[PDB]
Amino acid sequence: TFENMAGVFMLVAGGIVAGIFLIFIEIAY
Amino acid sequence: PSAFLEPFSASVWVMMFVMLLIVSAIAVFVFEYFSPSFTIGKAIWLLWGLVFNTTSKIMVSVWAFFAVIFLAS
Repeated sequence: TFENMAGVFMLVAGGIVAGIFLIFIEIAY
Repeated sequence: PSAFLEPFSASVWVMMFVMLLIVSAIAVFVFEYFSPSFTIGKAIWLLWGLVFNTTSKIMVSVWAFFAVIFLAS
């Protein structure tokens, strides 16, 4: 739509990606 | 008007409708990917139990932040 929706979508996507990556590296280590 | 649609809420309804679907699909995929049972029988149940009041549960718990952000929005 505009800046707000794109920003919140990017923020939540980045948070989810960071969480899953942290879990994956914790499991691998 | 209609129910649970654009007139009721989310006047845009062009980005969040697919956003929820894609994030739910990603969560379902990673629930089975981070298993060390039933994909739609357990991952979706956990998602719908966390939106409201092993390591797979811990990693799916991150999606509660997205759930509460969506509820606030």
